[PDB]
Amino acid sequence: AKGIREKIKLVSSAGTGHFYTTTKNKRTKPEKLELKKFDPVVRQHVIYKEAKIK
Amino acid sequence: MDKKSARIRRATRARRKLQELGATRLVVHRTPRHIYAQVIAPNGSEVLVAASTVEKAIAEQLKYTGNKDAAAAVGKAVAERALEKGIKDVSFDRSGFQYHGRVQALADAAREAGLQF
Amino acid sequence: AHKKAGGSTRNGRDSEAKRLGVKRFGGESVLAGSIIVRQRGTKFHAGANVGCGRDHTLFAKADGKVKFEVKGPKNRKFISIEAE
Amino acid sequence: MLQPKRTKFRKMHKGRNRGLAQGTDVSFGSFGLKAVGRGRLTARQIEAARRAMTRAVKRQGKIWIRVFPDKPITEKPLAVRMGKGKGNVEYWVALIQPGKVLYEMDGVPEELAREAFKLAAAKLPIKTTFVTKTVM
Amino acid sequence: AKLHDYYKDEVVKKLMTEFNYNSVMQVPRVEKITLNMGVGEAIADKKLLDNAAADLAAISGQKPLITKARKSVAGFKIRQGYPIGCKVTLRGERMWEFFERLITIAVPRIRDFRGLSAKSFDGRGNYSMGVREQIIFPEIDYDKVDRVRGLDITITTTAKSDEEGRALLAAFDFPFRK
RNA sequence: GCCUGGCGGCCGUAGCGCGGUGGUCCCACCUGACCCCAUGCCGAACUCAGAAGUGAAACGCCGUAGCGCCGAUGGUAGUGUGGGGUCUCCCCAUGCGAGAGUAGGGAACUGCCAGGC
RNA sequence: CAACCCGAUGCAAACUGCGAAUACCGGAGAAUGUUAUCACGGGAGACACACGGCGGGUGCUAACGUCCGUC
RNA sequence: CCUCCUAAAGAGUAACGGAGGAGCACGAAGGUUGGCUAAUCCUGGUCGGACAUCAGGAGGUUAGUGCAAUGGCAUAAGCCAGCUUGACUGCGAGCGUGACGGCGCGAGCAGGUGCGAAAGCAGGUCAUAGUGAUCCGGUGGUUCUGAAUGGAAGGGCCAUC
Ligand SMILES: [Mg+2]
Ligand SMILES: [Mg+2]
Ligand SMILES: [Mg+2]
Ligand SMILES: [Mg+2]
Ligand SMILES: [Mg+2]
Ligand SMILES: [Mg+2]
Ligand SMILES: [Mg+2]
Ligand SMILES: [Mg+2]
Repeated sequence: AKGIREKIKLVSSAGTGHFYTTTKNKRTKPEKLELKKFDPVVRQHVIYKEAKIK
Repeated sequence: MDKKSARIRRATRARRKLQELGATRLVVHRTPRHIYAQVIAPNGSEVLVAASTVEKAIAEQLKYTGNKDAAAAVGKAVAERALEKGIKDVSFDRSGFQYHGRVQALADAAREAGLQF
Repeated sequence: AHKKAGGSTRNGRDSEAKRLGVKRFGGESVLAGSIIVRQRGTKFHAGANVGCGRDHTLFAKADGKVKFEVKGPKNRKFISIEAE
Repeated sequence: MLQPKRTKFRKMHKGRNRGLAQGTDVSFGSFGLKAVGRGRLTARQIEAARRAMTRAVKRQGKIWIRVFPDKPITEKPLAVRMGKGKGNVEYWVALIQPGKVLYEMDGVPEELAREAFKLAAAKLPIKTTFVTKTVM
Repeated sequence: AKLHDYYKDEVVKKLMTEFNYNSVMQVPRVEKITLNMGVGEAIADKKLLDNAAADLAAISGQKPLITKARKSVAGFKIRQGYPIGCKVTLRGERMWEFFERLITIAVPRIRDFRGLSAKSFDGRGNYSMGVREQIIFPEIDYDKVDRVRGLDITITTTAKSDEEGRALLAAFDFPFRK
């Protein structure tokens, strides 16, 4: 589980707004890159590059 | 087609009868020569209809030559205007197989002054 | 972490399966009909299957919602009591 | 046919208790050994029943006895009772009152098969419908 | 074009009389062919033999399929996923092409030639060709061959039955032995 | 009313098999292909423009009980209540009463609308 | 010398192309029973049960055995 | 904790009863749209001599489901590709299941999304295991509070470890 090798936790984040949204990922599998949409405090979606940006 | 099978996505939407129920369809047909159409209440009232090529209309054999967006369109026009009642009631035209060209010209031929989506 | 010993003495602590909501009740947007748990759409159930099949609820309020997929997928139509 | 209490090929479970009811059969060959009186063959019996069904006359004639086991048992040594149950090694076929033995060959069989009945677990008449209109 | 005409023009009517039906539709037609090479490298299918389709491609003039694999674990070290094929089929006009380019050009390419296998009809009509190598259908610089794992090819036809066939193929086929 | 097309009700007394059969009204196969559109290869499928040809396949009909299927009546198995033997099984009063098998049935029947006489 | 397919015969808690009794669920109806029903609140005790019948695991269809169900 | 039998055809019910699985995985293995259907054998086919890609035929859950077992699956949830981020935020009619803590199902509503011509589908995976209450704290957000007052520390609230 909490093996520093397999699945970890993805804090994730958005671009200006101070949101959160969390999920899981890996390590060996291609990483050091991420970004989806998700809905912030309010309004539109967009950005949410989270940690590990392209 | 239907020969080799029926067990294909072709029936997936035809079961619009559930939930949508009242949702009426157009069916539309291919058959190289004609196109057909007809509109009936879902399943609760097949006792409804529209019109295919309906030969008699202006002349006797529905004097029309072609089958492209030209003939295909009118192929619908009749069901459309003749079924003025049903339009706002939101029908639906069911691809049957594919939504391109012939059936497109047939479907869109209705979208103009008819079937409010 | 050895709790391995077969013995074959081991439960499941089963739940939810039950055929609750038997027959055509007075109605209500109650569950009635669940079996395998998951479930999705359903609406005024009509009891379906195949070959034999096709239960006939006939009575409900306006949206039973229940039956997953092991028992007559979806349902509802025009049936209420007088009409729908 | 044979018994060797040949295992049902292998394992696939080995439990269940017991329970008997009513017989379910007629005939196949010529002479028969109706069961009657509930019980259960020790399986090892079928071996004894057959081993005795041929002493004077050669293996001549088609002996076909038709009842098939499938019924592990299991017992316990001189121990308490952890209620598990060790191996089976017994195999007691369920026999309510069917009736099965066949001696495809013209003859007196009665005094022949009864020569092996005492080996059986309980009483069992003979009866032999050489043929068939009993049941369509 | 080339040969497809020999059909109606001097091939249909032979069958219309011999065997003797009444419909120029029931006249035995030629569906397609489908070539395809086979044996792939259990392990080596990569650079080795990817130029294997390069040949079957232009040999037909289309785009190979290279195919895949439907076999799991048991004895052959492959796990249902590798290419190891070619396929390539022709039913179009280009089908008669490869025909007018078989019977005429190189049906007779090997020193061990003598005709076509009499007894190789699929049981209901079609015939599976084979042969092992060489190009037989030159259109290469020819100073590069890597004995590219042969050719199968199996002309599919609407032939009703085994013997019902033969007489069909046996009507342009200048090569077939005797 | 005869036949054909879409769309349903019913889902095997509606299916499978085998045999015969219908034609440019339909349907089909079919003619053709630079495309709109399509092939992890192919106009095979989908797609589109439509001579000529044929009902060969498909399809729909109709015949035919080889194979499915439907199936009583009676008997049997079980079983609720009430009792009685008796070893774990069984009996009787009583009410429900199968599965299998048997006679027989059987080659579906129907509705909305559109096109040929 | 034998899997595989055809005919004839069995077996199954973890087989089912069939299928009861029946218990349970909801709907009306007459009659009967000093609301027997439900809710909220004061006081509880009570969680060692034993035997007999029926259905069963176990155990040997052993046990004034043992563990469930039900009366 | 999850699956099946026991478990007497509604739930449920035991034993140191008979068999197994979990303490995950997945930028896709999710969403949608469009499309496609097994396994196995027979006859043929070069590189075969049991099975390799091809051709037709018999081709009928006997296939495949990410991992147990049960149930389910062709409208496929099984398989492939394009486009994407609904693995959304705020609520929720009414239900199921629990002594309780709690757990599960959920149409519909509001804001903004993706896929589709469109009806429409999407609030993570075919469903059922993959889990840890409280306290003490850590990190970010907010003028909720802040002991004379203005701040601040600290406390709350929301998100999360
Ligand atoms: Mg206690
Ligand atoms: Mg106690
Ligand atoms: Mg007790
Ligand atoms: Mg006691
Ligand atoms: Mg139960
Ligand atoms: Mg019960
Ligand atoms: Mg071979
Ligand atoms: Mg799953």
